[PDB]
Amino acid sequence: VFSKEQVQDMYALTPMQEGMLFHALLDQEHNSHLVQMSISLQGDLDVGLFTDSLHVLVERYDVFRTLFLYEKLKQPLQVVLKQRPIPIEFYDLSACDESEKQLRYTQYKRADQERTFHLAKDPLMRVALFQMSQHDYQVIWSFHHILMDGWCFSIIFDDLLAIYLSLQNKTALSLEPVQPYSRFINWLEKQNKQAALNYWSDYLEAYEQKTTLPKKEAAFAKAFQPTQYRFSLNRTLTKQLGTIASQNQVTLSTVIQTIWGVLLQKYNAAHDVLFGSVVSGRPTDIVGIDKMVGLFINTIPFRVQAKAGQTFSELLQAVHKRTLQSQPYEHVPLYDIQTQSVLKQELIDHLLVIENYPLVEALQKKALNQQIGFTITAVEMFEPTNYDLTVMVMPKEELAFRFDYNAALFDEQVVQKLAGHLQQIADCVANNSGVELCQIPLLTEAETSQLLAKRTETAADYPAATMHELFSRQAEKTPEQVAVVFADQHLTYRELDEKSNQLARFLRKKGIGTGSLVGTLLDRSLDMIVGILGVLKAGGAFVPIDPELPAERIAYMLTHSRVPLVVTQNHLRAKVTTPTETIDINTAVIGEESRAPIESLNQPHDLFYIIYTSGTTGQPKGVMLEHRNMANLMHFTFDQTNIAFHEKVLQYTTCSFDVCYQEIFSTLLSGGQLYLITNELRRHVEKLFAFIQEKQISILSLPVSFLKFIFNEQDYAQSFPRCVKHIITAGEQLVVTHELQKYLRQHRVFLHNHYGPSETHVVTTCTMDPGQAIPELPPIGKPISNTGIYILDEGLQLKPEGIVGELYISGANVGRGYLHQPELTAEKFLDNPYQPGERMYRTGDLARWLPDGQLEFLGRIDHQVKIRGHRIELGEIESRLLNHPAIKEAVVIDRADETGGKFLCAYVVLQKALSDEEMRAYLAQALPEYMIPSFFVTLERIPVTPNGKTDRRALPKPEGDYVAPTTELEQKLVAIWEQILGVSPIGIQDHFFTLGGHSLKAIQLISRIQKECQADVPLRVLFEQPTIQALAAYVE
Amino acid sequence: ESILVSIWQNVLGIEKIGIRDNFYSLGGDSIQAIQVVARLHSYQLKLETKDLLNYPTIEQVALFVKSTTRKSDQGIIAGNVPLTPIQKWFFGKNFTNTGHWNQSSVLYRPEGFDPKVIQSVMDKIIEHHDALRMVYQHENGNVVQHNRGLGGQLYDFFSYNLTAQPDVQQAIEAETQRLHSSMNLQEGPLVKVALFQTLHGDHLFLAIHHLVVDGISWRILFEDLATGYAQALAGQAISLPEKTDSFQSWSQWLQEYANEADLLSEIPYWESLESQAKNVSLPKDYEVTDCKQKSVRNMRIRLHPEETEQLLKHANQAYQTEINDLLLAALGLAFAEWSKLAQIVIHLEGHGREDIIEQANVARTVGWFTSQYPVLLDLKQTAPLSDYIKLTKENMRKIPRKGIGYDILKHVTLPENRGSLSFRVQPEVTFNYLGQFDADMRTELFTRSPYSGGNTLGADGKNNLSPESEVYTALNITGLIEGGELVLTFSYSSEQYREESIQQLSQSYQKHLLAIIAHCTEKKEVERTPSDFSVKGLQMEEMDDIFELLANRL
Ligand SMILES: *P(=O)(O)OCC(C)(C)[C@@H](O)C(=O)NCCNC(=O)Cc1ccc(C2=C3CC[C@@H](OC(=O)NCCNC(=O)CCNC(=O)[C@H](O)C(C)(C)COP(*)(=O)O)CCC[C@H]3C(C)=NN2)cc1
Ligand SMILES: Nc1ncnc2c1ncn2[C@@H]1O[C@H](COP(=O)(O)OC(=O)[C@@H]2CCCN2)[C@@H](O)[C@H]1O
Repeated sequence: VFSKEQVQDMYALTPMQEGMLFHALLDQEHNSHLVQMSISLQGDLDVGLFTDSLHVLVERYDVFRTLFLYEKLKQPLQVVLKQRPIPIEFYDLSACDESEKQLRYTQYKRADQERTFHLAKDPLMRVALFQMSQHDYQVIWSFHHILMDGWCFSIIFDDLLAIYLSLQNKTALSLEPVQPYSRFINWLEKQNKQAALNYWSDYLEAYEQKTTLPKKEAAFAKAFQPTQYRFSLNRTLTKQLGTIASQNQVTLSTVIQTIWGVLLQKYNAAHDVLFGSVVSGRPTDIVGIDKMVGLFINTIPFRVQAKAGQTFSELLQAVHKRTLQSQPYEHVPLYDIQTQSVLKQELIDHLLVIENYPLVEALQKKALNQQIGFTITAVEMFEPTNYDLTVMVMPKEELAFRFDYNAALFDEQVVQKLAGHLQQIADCVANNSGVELCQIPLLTEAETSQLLAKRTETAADYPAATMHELFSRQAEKTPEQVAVVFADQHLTYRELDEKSNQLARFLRKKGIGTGSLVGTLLDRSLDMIVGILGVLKAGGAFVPIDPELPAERIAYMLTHSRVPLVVTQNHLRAKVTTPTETIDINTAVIGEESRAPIESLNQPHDLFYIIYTSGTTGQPKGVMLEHRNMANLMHFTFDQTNIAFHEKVLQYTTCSFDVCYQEIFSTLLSGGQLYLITNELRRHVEKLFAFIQEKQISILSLPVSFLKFIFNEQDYAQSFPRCVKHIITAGEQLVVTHELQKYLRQHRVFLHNHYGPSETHVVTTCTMDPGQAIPELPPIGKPISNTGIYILDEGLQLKPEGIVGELYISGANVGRGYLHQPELTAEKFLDNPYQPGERMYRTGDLARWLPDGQLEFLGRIDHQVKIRGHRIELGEIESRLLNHPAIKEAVVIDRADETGGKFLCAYVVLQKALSDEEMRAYLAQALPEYMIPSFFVTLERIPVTPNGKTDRRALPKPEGDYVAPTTELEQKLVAIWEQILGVSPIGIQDHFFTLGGHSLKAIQLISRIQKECQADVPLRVLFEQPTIQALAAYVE
Repeated sequence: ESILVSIWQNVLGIEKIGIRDNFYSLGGDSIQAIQVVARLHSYQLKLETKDLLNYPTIEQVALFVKSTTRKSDQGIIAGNVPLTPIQKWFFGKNFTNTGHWNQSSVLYRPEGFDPKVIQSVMDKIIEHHDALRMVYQHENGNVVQHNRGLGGQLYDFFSYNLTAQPDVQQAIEAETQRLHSSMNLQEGPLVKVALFQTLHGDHLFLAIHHLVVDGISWRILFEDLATGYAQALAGQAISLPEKTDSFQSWSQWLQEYANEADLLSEIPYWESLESQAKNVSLPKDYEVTDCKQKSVRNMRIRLHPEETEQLLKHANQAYQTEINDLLLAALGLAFAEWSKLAQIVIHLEGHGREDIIEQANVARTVGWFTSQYPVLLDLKQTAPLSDYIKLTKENMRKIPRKGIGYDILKHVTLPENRGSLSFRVQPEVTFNYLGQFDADMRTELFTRSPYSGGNTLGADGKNNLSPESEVYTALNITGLIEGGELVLTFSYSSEQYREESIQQLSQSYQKHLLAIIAHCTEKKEVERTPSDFSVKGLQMEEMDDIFELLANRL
């Protein structure tokens, strides 16, 4: 029975005892945070004197008699009992046979790994002796970590063997006085806490984007299966890393940590990467701390940050300085440091541990120092761990590595490749200390040749015939067929060819030729196609101009291109205010020109098409397509796609962006029937699908925004065209709304997603959806014939599959450059470092190879949103918004506030009423709080750039978070929050950690609730439903 | 230094470490540094790894290798010495004849003392401790202390033979009464010495001005004089223990500490004290504003040796108290019965030296270090004595630095720095408990003169203040043990109280002290109190709730 006399002392917990108390209270339903040694001893061992020496050892150390009391107290306490014998069991297995002995042993050892400790009621150490044979023993010795750092076992076992020798040889204990752990508790209370929290808030000052490693799936359930992978570097690589360290004036630990940092940077596409470091938080100021038994090991955030031009040497010195600066403050609890970060709970998500001196080998050699009757013959260690990955590094003669990972979250191939990447970085650094960080490759030859073969697997032979030669050679195949149709008039291929010959004869008489760009300002009436083909047949490049564009742009294009001639309709001539000849395409002299074929008086490689893109310059830049770029497209589109000869296709787009003419050429060069969209039907969608039905139209070209929105409008839903068979789209990250998903099934319409910047060619990847399944955010697909896609880093280094990097395009669909402003071309086009001689072009877009070999889009590199520390697919938010039957049309944008802080706002068009909290709840039903927009705006229609892409300029500025009203039904329920958090009178809706709570204060909250309300609310419930609303299930 | 050139090699395992090879380049490490520091600690040198790692070259880290122990000046210090709080209190009290406020004792030796031998001792013993040479400049409308470089006028010495008068005690009394008057505080020997020859042997007089001496300092001085005299009688060269931080350096670091953030942290405690004490007032038999020491009379109460040995050896265990906690609880009960006030404030003389300045060592310093702090006693809930004793223990444990702070705030902190503290509370009653008399009988080579007269160290000294001095405390209560009996002396101002009322208060004290001794011996359980458990801010309700929760969990 208890009596007060049995308590020796009480203390508050140290920071890391508080951390492992948190663990033990969290994981209770399957808890185990339990070191297990197995030590095998051969020789003669008196199990009596080993029992007695264990009991003396437990008397000697107060931490072996500590029990932790948290139930109803204001504060967790250590309680040190005066006497507390531990369970010691002796099993004489020596009568059993080997196959029985080793089974009974392993069954015990496995069950002992399962047998949890009660931090209060049960002694926190266990020993078992097994006598396997007349001179063979195994010790299983398991203890909660909260007691001590596992490495302390070297001291504890030296003490144990000293006690055993003193007993068996009847001699007094020479053991030096135990360094009391209350010295550390007192020193922790004497220290200036706030100066340390200020250091840690400075250390994390600019930390923007959370680090990651490629997780297999969202953690839908806490399934865990501890799995390992291990590998080691060669002798020479290890010694050369050691030389690098000895010469950059750092420890090899700093080299290992910098190499890990560089790996994390390459995997994260970021220059600032933070990971957890496990540090021996033993301050050198404490007397005798080097032999003090207790829990000191602390997890601290370790941060490696690269400048854009920094060398690895210069990052080594930076990391050295940072680690030296951190050492004064590494006793701070990580649960406090987390509050000094915008990431809060998610700051650290994996650990790198360097084991300069393990417990094994050390314990496996010290025992040779004594004349006792036994020798340590084998040794083992087990330790559960919470993190999904831990990296252990052991700088032996070969630098050995081990990954302890949850196989529920990381694939074996992911860890295998990560190990190969670590080897490659290590070798690169070892050979040349001074390599640029962006110039270290991750990839071995097996990765490299595969990624380059992903180019050549697109290889093809094509005749490279001129685009108007390919037309001519097709038009003779069906001269009687109607090629182009307008409101009522039409042209056959014969009529097109004749009229184009006439115009080409006129132009050539007018001096048009290989050097010559011909303007067209034609009203998308029939003559526009004749204009194109006649200008090309005249051997010159057509420059399409929009009647609706500003006169400022119509002037800028004409004055910047140095176009000698423009062709227009009569009524549009007045737009051409420049001093340049302006020919009516109806001119009778051209009607009188000779209709027979003109000659292909041009080379296979000349320019033929200039269009001007928007961008970051206020000046649009004229981009130009060589004949080879489009010729490469047309043959691939025939060979491997589902355009067909007999199909009927609208030229819908606004006659000035790369896709629009690519519909024309694909339609013409396959004998189909083009219909010229009346520019009023470009807006009245009510008429578009009607015209599609009436003309049985079958191929459509539609911007991505059109698919995000127009098929979602409930009024339009029933007017969807039944004759359609293919819809082709390009422009933006595609969102296939659930309505559009359904309006694909009903008619099995093939939707095609095409990636393409203008400078490469109208498309360079395709994905085609038949309607087996359609994800909401489809990929951009596979590289077209004679193209490579290279996901590079900034040093043009290939980067591993599945990882975000710059999307470079190569092959015949690469243009000559920028027409004028030519100096920008050298910034955007270059030679392919991996296929020298082929041109290369950079899109400012990040992409990722999927495991199936599809290409996956990650938006522009200029606009990485990363709000509240977390990257946020605006496509996911736009998906959840657009799926709501209340929402017609959602655009989600990162804004900058009037302080320069980025924040999310959703611009939303509402079919039927709802209000800010209603959609905020709708998002919270499916989307994390970091990716719910802080403001919402209602508009009549999202503005669209004439090409259909949404206009980030044309949206109104926000005006005027977690805040919610006061609502308390029972302040008796809230006053615990009031007293623990201290912030204010509280609202019922408010969120514990958002209000500045943290793990340990949750323990205080539970112990208060389970005193003042006498309910044992699990520590998990405060995380599932971290608000005062959650109580209802416990009181109704 | 070559010591560290070695200690690296015998840790890192790399030979021929140079004067500026690099700890890391040699292969140092985050841990191996701890080993190097521990190995250097065997040479009594301290080095933070925070410097070994940060200045990773021997030539550069030599700038931070320090001795583990200082060796404070064994020579001479001189010049201005800032007034300590007790000294500023003294000059603020403005006594009539401040030159008559002293401490003294009279030694004896069975075969006497050779005058030249004891004078030769007093030469060196007054050289060694510097504060005893100080003088107090009665100028510039204020006082400033000065300490004197060696010369003449260290101490004043007188010699007498009393054998001509059979009443030797009266002759030595009347002659020693002179010297107490003769402290030329402006410039003169603040140590007075006399020798009185007699048929029974030689009587040796020492007297010192209180501004430069203390009880603990009188122990120090007697053990120093005992070794000095043993050395002189043995004929060896006289030399003395190594000097600790000499009093000038103490005053200096004290004024440096007197403004630090540590002491200022106490301010809300001493505010809670003064704000709660405001209305205390011990009632008076006669209303008078001041009295003179000649009006003071003293009376004594005694405990028998059995009760004394119970009080010392056993009562402490019932509550893990110390002796002061029981004596003060008995005093509380006595005032609860006698004064019938709800509260009283009792002043206590702590010895100071309270490890305040972390670098300081004053274990051998001679000076007036006494720190005076008030304590408020609750007198209401006296009925459950089992809990009045605990309330008194924990009140004594709530004093933040054993009271050294309050005098510094009162006299030496910068006056804008010290907050709302009024310092208006005045010592109507003061309580002290001395240890054994063995602070005087600390060596056998000489003994206290049987003719001690009024010339004792403590409150039973009679000559050591001028009869014309003010009464600074109305009730002065001091404990001592002699011959195994506790004695409490009540000294009081006649013309503020009459004899019967102090007889009453002293009998109420003896009654309740006996009651507490008994209660603490009859109780067989150790009922520990929240201060025993090394948890900051623990309270009775929480401690007993924790203990209830242990019973519900074991
Ligand atoms: P709430 O919102 O409040 O949030 C707070 C949280 C985060 C929830 C908090 O409660 C929390 O969960 N705590 C932090 C995260 N939890 C953990 O699980 C932390 C943790 C992980 C792993 C372990 C154990 C390890 C790792 C230690 C291994 O390394 C090692 O050798 N021991 C410590 C390091 N020092 C040494 O002993 C020797 C190695 N070298 C060193 O000296 C240092 O490592 C340097 C200085 C960093 C390198 O030296 P130099 O080259 O610079 C060994 C054992 C392996 C596991 C085991 C078995 N047990 N524990 C503990 C906690
Ligand atoms: N399907 C797509 N998915 C993702 N990004 C796309 C897609 N199509 C183009 N991009 C984007 O096109 C950008 C470059 O082409 P640019 O915007 O100058 O031209 C145009 O966009 C013209 C205008 C009419 C249609 N093409 C890329 O960075 C990529 O984000």
